[PDB]
Amino acid sequence: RDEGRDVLLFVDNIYRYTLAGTEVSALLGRMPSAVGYQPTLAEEMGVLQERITSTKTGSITSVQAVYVPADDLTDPSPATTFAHLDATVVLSRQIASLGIYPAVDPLDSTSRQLDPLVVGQEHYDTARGVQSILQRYQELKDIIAILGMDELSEEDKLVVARARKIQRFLSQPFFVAEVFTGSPGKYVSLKDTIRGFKGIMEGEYDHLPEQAFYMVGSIEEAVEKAKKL
Amino acid sequence: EVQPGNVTVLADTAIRGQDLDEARAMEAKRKAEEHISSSHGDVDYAQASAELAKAIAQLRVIELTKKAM
Repeated sequence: RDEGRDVLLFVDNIYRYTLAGTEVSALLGRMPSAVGYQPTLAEEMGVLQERITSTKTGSITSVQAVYVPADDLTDPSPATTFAHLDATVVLSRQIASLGIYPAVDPLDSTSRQLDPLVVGQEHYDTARGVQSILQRYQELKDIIAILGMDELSEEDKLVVARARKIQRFLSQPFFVAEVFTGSPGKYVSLKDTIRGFKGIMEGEYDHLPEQAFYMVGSIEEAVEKAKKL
Repeated sequence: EVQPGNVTVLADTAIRGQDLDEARAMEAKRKAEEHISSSHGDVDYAQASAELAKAIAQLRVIELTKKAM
């Protein structure tokens, strides 16, 4: 950043940072605090996190893996982390099980930056829209089990078909994932993505089966796979 | 039915007839020969009984408290 370039920084485990810092304080004789963590946990995380910013000359952006012990966000480790994040991408063990491997929950993933005048209206609108539709499906899901699919109005069973599609669409084959799946990974732009989700819910691509959206770049590829079908 | 100082029309709620009736009867017989689901109208009871089912489920509540039964 001193050289004036926009570098990224991936800390592998913010948890093992604080936890390792716990051992130090321990055998160093300090009095434990919250859950036995070091009595300085706040300041340790403070300095590590604070030098990571965008200076007048350059910038250092960071994406860091925050492990949650017992899936408890009250534990001090991920707790003191939250205050510093500009955006939070929650992944899900259950989403992954069902086959979607960019395994993120669109409903709980957030960004202190996802407002209209920051990221443009088109982005904020289609963003909230995907959120909205994913939600409505969740509500519909209840009546669909109890009294079946035949109960949904034509408009509803249209929302569910359209939602089902966007679910798979926002999964995609990573490039570093080929050692696992074998399929070719694919990079997608921000404008292809928006152009994709906006349409798929407005919604042009109603004539093609879900599987077309399963693992693809922009819908341009989805429509192709849809022909092979 | 017309009678001394009164006339009532006892209307059918749907077109009746031996042909249409045997159709409804055969249907009723068939639905019984094959246990098969069918949605009752109530949605208020639907999504509520579902939430109730999920909320009740997997609570160790009766174990956590000390209760006799």
